Amino acid sequence: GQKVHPNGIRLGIVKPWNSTWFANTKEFADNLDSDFKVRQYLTKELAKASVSRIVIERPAKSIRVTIHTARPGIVIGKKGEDVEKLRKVVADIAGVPAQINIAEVRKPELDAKLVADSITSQLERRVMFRRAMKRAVQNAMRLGAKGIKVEVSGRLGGAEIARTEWYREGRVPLHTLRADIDYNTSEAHTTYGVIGVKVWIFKGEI
Amino acid sequence: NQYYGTGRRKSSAARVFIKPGNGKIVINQRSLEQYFGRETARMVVRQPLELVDMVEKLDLYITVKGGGISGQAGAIRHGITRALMEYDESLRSELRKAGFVTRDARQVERKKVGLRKARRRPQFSKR
Amino acid sequence: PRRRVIGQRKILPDPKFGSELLAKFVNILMVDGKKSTAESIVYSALETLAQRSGKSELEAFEVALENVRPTVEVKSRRVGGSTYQVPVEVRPVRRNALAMRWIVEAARKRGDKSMALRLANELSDAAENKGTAVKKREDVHRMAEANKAFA
Amino acid sequence: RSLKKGPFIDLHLLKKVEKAVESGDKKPLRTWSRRSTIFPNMIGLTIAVHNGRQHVPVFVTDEMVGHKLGEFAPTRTYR
Amino acid sequence: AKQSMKAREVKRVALADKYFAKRAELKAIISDVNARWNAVLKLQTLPRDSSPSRQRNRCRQTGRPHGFLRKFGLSRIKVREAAMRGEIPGLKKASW
Amino acid sequence: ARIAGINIPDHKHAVIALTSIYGVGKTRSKAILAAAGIAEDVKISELSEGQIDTLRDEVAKFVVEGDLRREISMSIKRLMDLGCYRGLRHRRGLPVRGQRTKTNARTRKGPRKP
Amino acid sequence: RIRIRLKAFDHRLIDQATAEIVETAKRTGAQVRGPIPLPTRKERFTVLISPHVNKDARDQYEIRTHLRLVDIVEPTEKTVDALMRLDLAAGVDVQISL
RNA sequence: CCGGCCGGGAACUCAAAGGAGACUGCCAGUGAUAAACUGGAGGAAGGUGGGGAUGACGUCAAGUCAUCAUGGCCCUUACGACCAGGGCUACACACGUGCUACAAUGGCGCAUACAAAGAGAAGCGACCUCGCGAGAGCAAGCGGACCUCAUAAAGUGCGUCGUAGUCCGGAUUGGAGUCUGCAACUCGACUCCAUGAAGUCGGAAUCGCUAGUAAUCGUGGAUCAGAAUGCCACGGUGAAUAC
Repeated sequence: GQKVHPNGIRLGIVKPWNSTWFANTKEFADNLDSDFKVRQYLTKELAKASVSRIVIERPAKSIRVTIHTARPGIVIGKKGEDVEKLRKVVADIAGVPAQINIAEVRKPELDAKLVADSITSQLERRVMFRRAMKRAVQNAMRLGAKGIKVEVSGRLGGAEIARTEWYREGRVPLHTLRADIDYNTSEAHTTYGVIGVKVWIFKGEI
Repeated sequence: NQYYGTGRRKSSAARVFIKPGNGKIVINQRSLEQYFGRETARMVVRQPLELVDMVEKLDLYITVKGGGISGQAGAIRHGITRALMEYDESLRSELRKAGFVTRDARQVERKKVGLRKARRRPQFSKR
Repeated sequence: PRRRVIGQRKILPDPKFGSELLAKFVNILMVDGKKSTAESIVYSALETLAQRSGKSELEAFEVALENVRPTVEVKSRRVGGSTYQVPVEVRPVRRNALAMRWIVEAARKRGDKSMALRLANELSDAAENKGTAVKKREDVHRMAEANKAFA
Repeated sequence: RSLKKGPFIDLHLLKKVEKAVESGDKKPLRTWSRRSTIFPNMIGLTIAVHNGRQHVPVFVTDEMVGHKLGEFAPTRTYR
Repeated sequence: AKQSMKAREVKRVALADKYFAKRAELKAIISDVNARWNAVLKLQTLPRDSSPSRQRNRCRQTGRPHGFLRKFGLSRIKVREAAMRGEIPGLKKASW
Repeated sequence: ARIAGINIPDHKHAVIALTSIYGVGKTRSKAILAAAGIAEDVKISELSEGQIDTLRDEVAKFVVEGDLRREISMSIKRLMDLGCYRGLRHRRGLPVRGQRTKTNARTRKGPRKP
Repeated sequence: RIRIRLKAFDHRLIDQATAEIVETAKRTGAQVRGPIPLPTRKERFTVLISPHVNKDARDQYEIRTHLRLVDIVEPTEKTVDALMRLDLAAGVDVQISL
């Protein structure tokens, strides 16, 4: 087990943080756990909506949750009853007056959360993994994407030993720190157990 | 008139002020033999002033803080050689040649994880 | 030393006599990074050495150290599958480095009161070359003299 | 040792000792409370102290008083 | 880590701020150089889990007792996971 | 120099030759020489006889040699006759004050047997 | 007189915010000293990186809190009216204590 | 009021943001006129300047089902749950990693100088009074370049000790206590008085370190009500040697 998380080593360099509140030591743990609850809830209740990121920020006793998603229409719905329902329950969880926004992730096959969730969904619909991976690399390289690597792992095809079998195309410069590597990871709970899907997407060199 | 040098050495900082005058040295409102001149190597604040001599040449009011004994002393040496812009760039030929204008940038190396100190690895048993 | 040929770092000379030789002698004597203590011992011991021998300071030191410098020393080879102790000519910096290491080590062996008396008596016993460091030099020279047959 | 202010006994052991000296020393006492400093009124009683598995009877002599209960009930059996 | 233990932890906190910080008053004020009666040293028949020295500071997410970090409120494992994803603001790798 | 018993110390500073008395260390010795009005660094040679029995008169006010040895012995016997933890522990010859006997109980337990 | 002390985790974000509060204040009121920087607090955390044994593998982390101090001198009513409700900063803690 | 103490000054240390800087860039020589190497100047730094982060494809069916998640199996009036006491601290032994030592380059007493990095509200807790001391009482200031922790210690200058198991060493043990905590018996930490082992430089063997390094000296922090000789950091002094 030996590679650094390629989001974490780029946190001040190119990648931003998904939480951008300041807090002293008295409420740092409380704000942090409140963020675990709103991302847990808001991740479970938008499983069909293809959600990429949820960014929390707290401007002066009020949360401001931004849902980067690929299907904004299914998040908002017929006149946005679903949004006001979500800020009602996020205001229930965080205990502050909640705002909520939706940012449309166009080009959803270049986002690693959406790619890993895609391949994970296909693996738990019992399709063969080489199609899922290989299709994901092809259609991601089709639109921009100066590199992509996907990597499934663990008891693939229902075996009794676990393999990995990664694929990559293009250039994925993972030790370069100015590389805009969009990396994310999902787990596929199949009837044989968990299958881990990692995906790195190299977008640009700065 | 009044001639300045910044002069630092391993976590020290020696402001060196020079006026022309006698051969006295005033460090933190204290003489040289009373600041650290009861201790090891007070010669090194006097080394820049033996390249051309200080006999009755210039009074220097110096003010050092941070560091230890030797750190403060090396800081004053570098401070005087930075403060010998009193005379022009003449001195900084020979003063370069003694190795005095070099900021000695040796600092204490950080302690690293799994090592007791900066490089002393903890001893390893049988094989 | 596998690849890297090296330079060497320049030591500050002695603050009383301007002698880098004696500065390396107070570094050989120093323990636990305590240099003030070691230079106090060297100034006391060589001061009573200059008072006893009546010569001067560092020429009494230079005579007492001139009697303990090795000429040639043995050295292992392991070339032909055998252990040879070949004699080899000592470099001058290594020569007086070994001189000082033997004086200091033999002075730590002695049974007098203070370190300045142990080392003042060891340098005085080396001035008429009858001490312990001269027995170390004669021992080295018996090893390199017995095994002269390898050059 | 401990405590500039008061010694320590449990209140249930206080009440069992008061009733034990009032109505006479009749039976050994089930005490789990090893935390408890022997008082001078406890002299003569047989207080069984729990050692993890067994209540072992402790007859209180006069010089038990500056001590905890559990000193007289060893917990580990070494042979 | 064993649901029971997390429930036990919530019991100890709830008793800790019911009784004590209100009757821990006793141990701060009456056990003192004032008179004395043995009484308030015996008025620690409070339910023993009102004592705040019986909370463990488990991890907020997994209830792990060891490796806790009071700043983040999490064990070292969830601190690293969340730190790398980017949910802990300001926190990044350090090197000096 | 025969103070507090058969103890005869001499040719040594008075703060330190008094430490030969079983039951006075450095502190109690500073207390004896301060209470008897004696300088701390005089020897017993170069010290008068009236001065010596002022030291006898001062050392008599603390529990020393015989009374202290039988007081200590009495304390240990009380513990071993109680049969408390400190007495069973004191009796078997194993460390009393809650120390480690898995290894490194070796003053109390003596040099290792097989 | 009126010290406004700003704290944030991002130095670009805090010097943007304090540049805005400086030009706001000395635009409306008068006599602003300047963004004095006041040492960064580096809090370091050294976690074990493995879920079991392996002490020697650790990960070191830090949170850098940046301060800035402004210290507005003139108590104009215009600068305290215009100074309120105008921050547009999200990760800044301000202290507007007199 | 001799203290940056005040008015004041923004030079300087410094703080933190933004830039410049080091690239074989220049020179000489050697080299396929190539890569480069050796040496020189300038420069704070010279040749990946120092240190860190960064750990390729894979190996060990290496470690973790006890952080978590999880397939299957299994218990489901019990292998689940609540409680008190105990244990994880046991001790003929053996091994690992450390600390303290065996001393005079030192021990002790008196005076006196020079740090860096940190932490702090159910917290850090001055001053002053009491206690030999650990501490106690009243209690300012500080959510903190402002206050507190907090005196750096080795160093230096005097005096003493005088080669003794000693003024070394502090284990062990008795007594008396302080604090935290419902509660120090099993089973804390610290203090005071007393005790004063083993140990005089370590067999075979073995380990770390190439320069602010080893060695040695202190300080801080996390966990934590209280409990470090460990861990993670910080600075002080500061080597030897590399054919």
